[PDB]
Formats: sequence, structure tokens, C-alpha cells
Amino acid sequence: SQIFVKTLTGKTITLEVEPSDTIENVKAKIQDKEGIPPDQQRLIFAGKQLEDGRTLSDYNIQKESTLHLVLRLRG
Repeated sequence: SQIFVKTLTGKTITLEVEPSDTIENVKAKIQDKEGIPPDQQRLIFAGKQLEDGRTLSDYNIQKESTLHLVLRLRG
């Protein structure tokens, strides 16, 4: 399936994923598209920060869901 990642700058990124992908894996895919290190990515869905070690399946994220990317330089 695909999921979407809305950025602050405006662009929405489309990623090819599977339910077993970790949030880390999603951030790795964003880095391949956008050049943003996973370090600096905070992903949000339904108002909650997504943790790196959990899967898309753990968060019941299905195809065509939209995550929000927040850049966090550190604070």
C-alpha cells in the first residue's frame, strides 16, 4: 500500500509500505526521498508522536492514511 506524509513546507510525500514496516523504516524512506535524517523527523498521526520501534500494524495505520511530519532540529 501507500501512505502519505504531509510536510510543513506543503508537499505531501507518498511512500510504499507494508504493515511490518517500523516507524524507523518509514523515516528511512522519507530520508531517501527528501534527505531529512530520521534523527530530525517527528511523525504524528491522530494527535500522537509515533515511536520508532513500533510498526505500522501496531498503530493500525492503513493504506492512504496521512502522517504529519514535524522537523525537530532538537527542541
